[PDB]
Amino acid sequence: NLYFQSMRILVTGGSGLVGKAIQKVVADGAGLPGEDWVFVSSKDADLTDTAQTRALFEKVQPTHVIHLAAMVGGLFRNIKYNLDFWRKNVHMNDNVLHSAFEVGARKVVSCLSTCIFPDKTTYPIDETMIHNGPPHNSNFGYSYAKRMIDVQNRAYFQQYGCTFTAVIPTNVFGPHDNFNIEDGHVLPGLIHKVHLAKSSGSALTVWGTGNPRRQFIYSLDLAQLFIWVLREYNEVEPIILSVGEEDEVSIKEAAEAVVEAMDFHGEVTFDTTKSDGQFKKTASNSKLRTYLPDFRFTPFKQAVKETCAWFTDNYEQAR
Amino acid sequence: YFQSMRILVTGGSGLVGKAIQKVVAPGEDWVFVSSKDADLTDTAQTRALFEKVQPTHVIHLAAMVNLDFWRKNVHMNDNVLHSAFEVGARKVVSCLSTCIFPDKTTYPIDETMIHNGPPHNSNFGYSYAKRMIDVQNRAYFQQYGCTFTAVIPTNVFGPHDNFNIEDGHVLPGLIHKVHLAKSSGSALTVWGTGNPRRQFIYSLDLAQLFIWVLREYNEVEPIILSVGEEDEVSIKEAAEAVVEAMDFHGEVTFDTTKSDGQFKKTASNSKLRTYLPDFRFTPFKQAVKETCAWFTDNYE
Ligand SMILES: NC(=O)c1ccc[n+]([C@@H]2O[C@H](COP(=O)([O-])OP(=O)(O)OC[C@H]3O[C@@H](n4cnc5c(N)ncnc54)[C@H](OP(=O)(O)O)[C@@H]3O)[C@@H](O)[C@H]2O)c1
Ligand SMILES: NC(=O)c1ccc[n+]([C@@H]2O[C@H](COP(=O)([O-])OP(=O)(O)OC[C@H]3O[C@@H](n4cnc5c(N)ncnc54)[C@H](OP(=O)(O)O)[C@@H]3O)[C@@H](O)[C@H]2O)c1
Ligand SMILES: Nc1nc2c(ncn2[C@@H]2O[C@H](COP(=O)(O)OP(=O)(O)O)[C@@H](O)[C@H]2O)c(=O)[nH]1
Ligand SMILES: Nc1nc2c(ncn2[C@@H]2O[C@H](COP(=O)(O)OP(=O)(O)O)[C@@H](O)[C@H]2O)c(=O)[nH]1
Repeated sequence: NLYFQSMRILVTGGSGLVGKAIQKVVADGAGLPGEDWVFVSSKDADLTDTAQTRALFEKVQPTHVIHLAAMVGGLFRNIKYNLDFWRKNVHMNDNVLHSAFEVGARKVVSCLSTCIFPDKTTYPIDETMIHNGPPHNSNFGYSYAKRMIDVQNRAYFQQYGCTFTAVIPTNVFGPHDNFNIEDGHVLPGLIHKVHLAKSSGSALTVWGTGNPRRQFIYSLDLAQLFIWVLREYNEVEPIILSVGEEDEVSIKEAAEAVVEAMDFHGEVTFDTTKSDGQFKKTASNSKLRTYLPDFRFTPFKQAVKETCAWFTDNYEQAR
Repeated sequence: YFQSMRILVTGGSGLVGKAIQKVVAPGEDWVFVSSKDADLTDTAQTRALFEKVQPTHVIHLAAMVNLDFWRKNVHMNDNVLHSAFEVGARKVVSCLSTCIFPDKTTYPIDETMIHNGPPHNSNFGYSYAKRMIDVQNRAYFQQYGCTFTAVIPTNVFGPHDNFNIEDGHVLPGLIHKVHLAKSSGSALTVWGTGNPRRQFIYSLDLAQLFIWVLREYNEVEPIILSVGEEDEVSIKEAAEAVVEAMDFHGEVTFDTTKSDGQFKKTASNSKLRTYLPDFRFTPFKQAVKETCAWFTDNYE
């Protein structure tokens, strides 16, 4: 008898929007034979605590790690607490990457954000420009915390030859998202706002001007890409997992898709008192398209309708 | 009639540490700690030192000088800045470096360019660890209105330096190398070509500036504590000052096999000169002679 060792994939923050997305895709036929997929949350172990993190990694001895856990929040949450967003995430990313390493994990794929890119820059922004200037002053604590993941990934590789990498998704949306009207992101935040407005018979209030351009990525698409990165992408440099620069949409265009999907025919107003954040974050998927040129993304408006459908179908259980 | 102060100096057993000790020597208690006092990488040991010595002001000089350099310094700077904050410290002045500046850049490098590109690949772990002090300083201020700042000195030299002929800097290494060469009757061997340019700052001058920053500089953005861009000296010029100070008339050779490192790090003291325009620095050659004098007077 001759027997080959199985792969143990530990997904940190597996209860989240991206976490639950990867769960669905792996079950829907992405998991290969032998592979054991372990999806954990805060209840499992508080990743800010070093002792709790080292215990989870010594118990579940992973060969592969997908680092999705983080102190996440939308523009109106992360701009209020830049010290907490910095400290907690640096603590978390340190604990996860080091515990993975000392438990002998072969690969670690962490999740970055398009807010890591510099404020004053040229467009489209590629993977080389991640450190070419400071990020936007609003959420710099969270931005620099995610930037330092790449610094760690390059540091582990130069000192130990570690295949620790990262991915840069755009604005993620989809089922099992945080639909809080204050803590959530733009798309989940509006999906709740239209739901309440359609129920109460009230008008829709979109925060900011409504002009900032954003690239949106469906959670189930990102999950498909995330699984591929873990199984084939062996570069230390991160990869931008995003839809084309030509497939960019405005906040007003996104708000219109949410109004269309939920069949809302009330008033739509823009609260210009609220911050608009960054006007453009336009990312280049040129590196992604050299690897997967025939990968087809879910159409924005169809994906929005499905996210709106899931939220109506599952509301009592939703966030 | 003067308000009480408790200035905690982390890493007071170093070159800059001992410099601040000398310059300080009204109603302000100066506490100089070492690695023996507390291990600043350990959170429990750091929180204990800050709860015992309850400081109103903190001068963060301690540091470890690629994964280890990054992790240890981030751990240290986190433990010190957080413990200071939760012990209600009014001001924290940390010590950055010129290695934080980007590799591919324009010269002179000002305080705005600290994040305008990646640092040199050689010591990036350390460079990024010191960069994130500024990120923390700005983060504590936006969330709590904390007056946590940092300073960027150039190449520091002076008494109580590390004069190791392998671990030390250019001037301490050249000071020990000339001492041994003058004693043994041997020739002097200077690493690299001898042409790389550096800005040198006397430890006692930096100490004088450090004390002023703590008492008057209330900006979150760091300040470059350096001599003028026109007062930049080459390593051959620096090696000549050491030779002239120790009265060495032997052979001086340059080991080209050894690395010359970064040719220029040219910093701009434009911000410092807007604050202290009449601050006079110790002349390089006089400061070199005094460092050489101290080393001969105190060798054991
Ligand atoms: N959503 C977007 O638009 C977007 C865009 C770009 C990048 N990202 C990246 O997406 C990742 C997070 O996924 P998400 O956006 O779907 O967020 P999410 O729904 O809020 O879920 C985040 C996950 O992190 C876990 N977590 C948070 N704090 C933790 C702690 N102290 N200890 C252990 N686990 C902890 C959560 O567990 P519990 O529920 O148990 O606390 C949860 O499973 C992050 O790496 C973020 O940078 C998101
Ligand atoms: N020297 C230069 O040319 C130069 C140039 C640019 C910037 N700087 C900056 O200046 C700062 C101070 O440098 P320096 O000249 O004073 O160097 P130094 O002589 O090597 O002093 C380092 C100090 O840090 C303390 N320390 C180190 N690790 C510690 C730990 N784990 N726990 C507690 N204390 C610890 C040491 O105490 P122990 O002795 O007890 O171990 C010592 O007092 C550094 O952060 C450096 O980046 C210096
Ligand atoms: N989070 C959130 N953003 C909104 C909302 N309404 C409009 N926006 C706009 O959406 C953007 C913030 O969304 P988010 O996913 O947090 O982030 P960004 O890409 O970091 O700006 C800003 O341009 C806001 O003006 C809302 O209800 N919630
Ligand atoms: N440390 C050290 N540097 C030397 C010596 N001789 C020449 N150098 C050169 O001095 C330059 C600056 O050295 P140093 O003070 O260590 O530091 P830097 O500013 O960190 O590069 C480099 O180009 C070295 O090659 C020596 O004996 N020790």
